[PDB]
This record gives sequence, structure tokens and C-alpha cells, in this order.
Amino acid sequence: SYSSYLAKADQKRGKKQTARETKKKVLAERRKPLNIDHLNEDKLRDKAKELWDWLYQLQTEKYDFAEQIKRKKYEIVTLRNRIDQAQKHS
Amino acid sequence: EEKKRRAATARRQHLKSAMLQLAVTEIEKEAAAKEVEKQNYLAEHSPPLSLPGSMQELQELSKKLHAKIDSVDEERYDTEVKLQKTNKELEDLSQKLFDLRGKFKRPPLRRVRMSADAMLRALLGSKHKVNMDLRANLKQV
Amino acid sequence: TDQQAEARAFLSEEMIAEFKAAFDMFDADGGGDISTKELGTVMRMLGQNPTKEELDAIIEEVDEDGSGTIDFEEFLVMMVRQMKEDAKGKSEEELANCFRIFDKNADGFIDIEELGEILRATGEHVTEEDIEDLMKDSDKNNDGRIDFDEFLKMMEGVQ
Ligand SMILES: [Ca+2]
Ligand SMILES: [Ca+2]
Ligand SMILES: [Ca+2]
Ligand SMILES: [Ca+2]
Repeated sequence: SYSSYLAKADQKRGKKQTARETKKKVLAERRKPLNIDHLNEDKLRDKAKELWDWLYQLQTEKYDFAEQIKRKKYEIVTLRNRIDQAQKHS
Repeated sequence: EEKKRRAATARRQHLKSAMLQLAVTEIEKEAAAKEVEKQNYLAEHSPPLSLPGSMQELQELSKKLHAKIDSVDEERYDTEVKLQKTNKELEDLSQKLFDLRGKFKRPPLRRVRMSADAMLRALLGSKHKVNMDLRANLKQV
Repeated sequence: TDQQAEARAFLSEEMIAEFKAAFDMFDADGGGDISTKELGTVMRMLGQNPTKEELDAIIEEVDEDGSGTIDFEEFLVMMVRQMKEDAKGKSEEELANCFRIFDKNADGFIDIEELGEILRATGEHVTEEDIEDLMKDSDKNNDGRIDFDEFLKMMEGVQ
């Protein structure tokens, strides 16, 4: 089975490269430059925190997405045991 | 002819309920404690901000944050994707079980609409007094 | 109509009483049945945005007289099915959670050891015999542990 080796390259490289740009497209949208540079002095104040909240915003979400996979990862472990337990090739 | 056997079963029940009852009270403990960890994690990774002087600092800091944003955001993204991957993995497993048993309890994805209790509250607001669950009602004396 | 039977048999006057008040609000004109449009309005009030297809499907789910509308009877049926599903989900969720708490271990099971702990963890008084007894009664596939399926079964009935 070595004629399938060319399938690995094509496939993997393919999907992986597809995923990349998507991530880039996606992430790019959610990005508004720091255009506001030297337009006011107290502006920075009302600005800086807004950035701060956005960060905290994202941060908090990342934490949740995180804890979520963990919980799901456990859903799996169990869902796998139910699969084996429910084998009985009788 | 095992006349007493009846009491044995009742025990298991008494215990089972002693178990669940234990579960529930432990369930909310882990829950809140969990949250605590969440606010501590966030406690250091993004502590109560303190705006600097002004001139260089506010600009600097702003640049600092803004860059971290693209950073955290990317991480947030990768995470979301590993989740997608995961939810995917269990959906397939949530299949390999269906067509091998059929409709089993506790599907991982759970398609749930809003509860009737929700709809009722949502529509009548104040006057919605029925802790509906299953308890039927037959005249009391 | 047979469904509208047990359905109304299931609910209480209290239930009907409120489900009516609720039904009335669904029904604009006050004719006697929710239309494919009258439903749409409420659904949005409830925070949704169904499509013509979606709406009908939701309608003809309890439309036994092929009317294309819903009467306070077909409605009660609907509320019932939901009532049911709701309570089912809440149940399995709780148990699911209980299993994770009792599992403490990760292996997706519940071995006689943990069963003991958790049991002993309750205020109740128990001797090993009780623990191993409950295990033997619960473990149907006689492999020693207690899988989620069995856990659902064993807890079937308790609160
Ligand atoms: Ca009408
Ligand atoms: Ca009708
Ligand atoms: Ca275990
Ligand atoms: Ca077992």
C-alpha cells in the first residue's frame, strides 16, 4: 500500500492549507486597526480601556471554550465506554 | 419463600436516593468552586486595569493591548476550532451507538427547544404559578 | 382527539387555565386557532425568527384535523409533548452530572471503590455488604464497573 502515499500529501496539505486561509480570513475581519493615534490625549484614556474590555472579552471566552472541550472530552470517554459495553457480538 | 426480601430492595432505593441527594449538593459545590478558578485565572491574565500617566504610556499601553488582542483572539479561534473538532468526534460516536442500539439516553448534542415553563413565563410574566414537572393532581381531603 | 384526551387528562385545571390564557395571546383575532401568521408573531415575541417552512412544520405537528391552524386542544397536546420532553432532558442532565461526580477518576465508570466512597460519603450508615450489594444489583454486564447506561437504569425511579 504505497500508491496511497500520494493521497496523503494531496489530502493533508490540501485540507491544512484550506484551514489556514479561512482562519486568516476570519481573524482578519474581527480586526479594526489602531487607527486612533495622536488625535487627542484624553482619548487614549477612553480608548485604552475599550481595548482592555475587548481583550478581557476574548480572554473570558477563550476560557469557556476551553473548559467546554474538557467537559466534552469527558462526554467522549463515557460515550466510548457505552460503545464498547454495547458491543456483545452475540 | 423470601418474604422479607422486600426490605432489601427498599434499602438500595433508600441508599440510591441518599446518593443522588448527595450528588446534587456536591454538584453545585464543584460548580461555584469551578467559577472561582475562572475569576482567579482571569484575575492574573487581565487584572483590574490601571491607566498610566498619559503621553507615552497611554499610547504604549494601547499598542500593547491591541497587539495582545490579535494574539488572544487567534488563541480563542484555535480553541474554538479544537472544540468544533471535538464536538464533531462525539457526534460520530453519537452515531456509532445509535445504529447499534438505536435511540439511547443522553445524546451529547441535545436538540432542545424552549421549555413550556419558559414560554409560559415569557408570555404571562407575573401570573404564572405552576411548578410543573410531572406531579398530576387528584382532589385532596 | 384521542391525544387531546390523555393530554387534558395529564394537565390540571391550573395547567389548562394558564395554557389557555397563553393560547389566547397566541390567537390574535380571537377566532379559535393559531394561524401560520399568528404563530409567527408570538414566536418573534419569544425571540425566534422561523421561516414559512419551519412554522408549518411546527403547526402540522399537532394539527389532527388538517386545518393548518391550532386550536386550544391541539395546543394542549403540544404543550404536553413539550412538558414531557422538558422533564426528560432535565432528568438525564442531572443524572449525567451525577455520574461525573461519582466517577471522579475519568475512566467513565464507577468501580466498587468509588461507589463505596460516594455512598459512605453520604450521612447514611452503611457496611461493605451494602455497597457490594448495590454493585451486584446495578452491574448487569457483570464486569465490575457501572457504565453510564447502567447508572441511568439503576437510578431509574429515584427522584
Ligand atoms: Ca385565529
Ligand atoms: Ca385545527
Ligand atoms: Ca471511575
Ligand atoms: Ca457494568
